Amino acid sequence: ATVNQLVRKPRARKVAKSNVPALEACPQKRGVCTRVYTTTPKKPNSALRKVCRVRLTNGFEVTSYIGGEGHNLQEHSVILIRGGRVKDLPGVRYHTVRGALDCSGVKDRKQARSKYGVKRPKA
Amino acid sequence: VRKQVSDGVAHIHASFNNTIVTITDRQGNALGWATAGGSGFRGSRKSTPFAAQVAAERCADAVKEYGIKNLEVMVKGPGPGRESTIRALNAAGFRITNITDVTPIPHNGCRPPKKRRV
Amino acid sequence: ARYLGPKLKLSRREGTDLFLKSGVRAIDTKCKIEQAPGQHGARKPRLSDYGVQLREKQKVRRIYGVLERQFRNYYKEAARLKGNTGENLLALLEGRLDNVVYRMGFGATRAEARQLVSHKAIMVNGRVVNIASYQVSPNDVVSIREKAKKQSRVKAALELAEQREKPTWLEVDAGKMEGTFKRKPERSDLSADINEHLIVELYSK
RNA sequence: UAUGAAGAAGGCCUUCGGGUUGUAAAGUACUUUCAGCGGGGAGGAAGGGAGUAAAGUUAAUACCUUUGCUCAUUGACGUUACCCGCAGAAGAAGCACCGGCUAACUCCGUGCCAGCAGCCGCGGUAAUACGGAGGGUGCAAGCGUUAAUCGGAAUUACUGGGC
Ligand SMILES: [Mg+2]
Ligand SMILES: [Mg+2]
Ligand SMILES: [Mg+2]
Ligand SMILES: [Mg+2]
Ligand SMILES: [Mg+2]
Ligand SMILES: [Mg+2]
Repeated sequence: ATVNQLVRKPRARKVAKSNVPALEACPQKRGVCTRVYTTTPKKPNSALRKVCRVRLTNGFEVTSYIGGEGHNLQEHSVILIRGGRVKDLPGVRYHTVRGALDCSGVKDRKQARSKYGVKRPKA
Repeated sequence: VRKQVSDGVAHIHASFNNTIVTITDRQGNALGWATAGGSGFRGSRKSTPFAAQVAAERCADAVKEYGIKNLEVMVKGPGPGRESTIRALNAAGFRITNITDVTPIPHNGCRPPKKRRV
Repeated sequence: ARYLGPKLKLSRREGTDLFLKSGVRAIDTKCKIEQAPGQHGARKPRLSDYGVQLREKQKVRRIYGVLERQFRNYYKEAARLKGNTGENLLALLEGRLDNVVYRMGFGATRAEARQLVSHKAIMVNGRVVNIASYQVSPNDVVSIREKAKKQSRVKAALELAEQREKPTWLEVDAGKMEGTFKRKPERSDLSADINEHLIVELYSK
């Protein structure tokens, strides 16, 4: 409060921590799927959410979510992951980019197609 | 071959002997007209308020030629027909927006004709 | 870079008809005014606050076919320029070559007059300009290209120009097929239904 | 580009009467930007060289060097900037969103399933929130997602906070 006290100890600019530390301030990072399994959502919801454990190039080991219906993913699959946490899945902070590398596009996608790596359907 | 237009204006020449109904656009270009004399009425019949209404019925043409719909109303002249004609426009399916009198009233201008001693 | 869909849909949308289509055939006949498009259009939509601001901005843009990116650059210039920004922005939009040609009477529609500019049919001060976004400067003389005059569409557009109260700041020439952009336009001449202060706040958010 | 209304059909909804797509289309006039092709055509170009004649410069003004001039000059881009003719709408529109925030909605499918999800949260059999359809909103040769910086954040407050 007092200016003399503030002169003695100046204001300290707090550093804001990222929500995606494993990305190291990079938009996407490629990785290898260490494990494919299923997990359960939080409290107000009930489903069988599809998640994957993936080892990134920088050594970080994290679990990423699959936002598309159906996936041809298994051991040693190379996927591209982006930021974005799952509200109902604690510890899941990344999404698998559908339609990139060895991750196929979502079948029958017609709306928000660019968000799932699905080529435009022929007229 | 012609053009179409809306938002017209109707000029009403209510003379003591005849009634002149002319529908025109905002810029004074005439679209159609009808008169009591041209509606089968001569002599006294050419001035009665009724016949003036009938003249409007004729003016109900130009519909396809010009979808005026809403139109302005200009009224000049003290002759009978300052009321009748106006109704006929409503009953014809038109939107009367404003009604104003445009009767020429000189401020002691030209000398008028002498009185009819009869 | 240009809208290519149906036009009466937008016209009935936003609401008040504002300088679209040839302008001869009655606008009401071609469509159904006072009814937004869509299956659910026949209802009263309780507009919001964001809603009103958005509609006005969208309306203004369509009247002059200016895309957001383009329109935003006009707003930045208008704020930079001295004076009241909203009228300055309106002046800049009216000063575009394609709009000026439409008001000069060489095009039936702003889109067609814009196409006339685009199709290399307009001469400015002895120099060929086919850019719709060209800024006309005061005292300039705009003259239809010799070859262009042979287009009968231009001739018919002149005829219709009579109905639109000839803009004061534009000296139109009939047979001379020329025009003199006397000076910048003023708020009064422009449609009084535009609330420029709404535009200023919306982009200043 | 304009005209173009049995508001064509078809699509979807339907209070089964209709509406909606949408004057959108088709059709009918009209025009040919650029891209197609063809034919012209600046500017970047200043230069030095060769000569000349005079001047300064000399023992000789030889040597030069300064003028002026004279002839011939050089462009990588480059089939240039641009101009002119050719033909025919012909060759050129997607993307995201429509539960609130936040502009923009129903129908079908599904039934705490599958799923969405920036926040609030949806879905458990009449889902404006998922999936599909129509329709609509935003932006546009780009639209979205993600990452990052500031803002909003008076939320480290000196301006500009509190105990
Ligand atoms: Mg652009
Ligand atoms: Mg070309
Ligand atoms: Mg809304
Ligand atoms: Mg961010
Ligand atoms: Mg602060
Ligand atoms: Mg406090």
